Amino acid sequence: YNPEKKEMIQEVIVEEDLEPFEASKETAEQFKHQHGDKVDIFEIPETGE
Amino acid sequence: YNPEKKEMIQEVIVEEDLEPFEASKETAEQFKHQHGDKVDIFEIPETGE
Repeated sequence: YNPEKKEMIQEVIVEEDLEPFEASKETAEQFKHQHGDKVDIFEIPETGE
Repeated sequence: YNPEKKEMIQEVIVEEDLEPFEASKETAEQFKHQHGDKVDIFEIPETGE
């Protein structure tokens, strides 16, 4: 606890526009009910991971 | 029939490399059994056409 650094909740700075955003293979299990149906799926195996 | 231009069967010249290649919506019907299973499918509707 450092009273000169009380921690809180915020957001950060921006980029040049080219971005869809992925995930990895670890905590899919509790953490899966935020977004909604917002994908550009391809269920045909041409990809791999 | 122009005997100075007898027609035959050949191929053409090349480009810089960025190319997968699509199709349209017209003669899918007789013409569908050349290639094989060579796609990077996405059966999830995120695309549209």
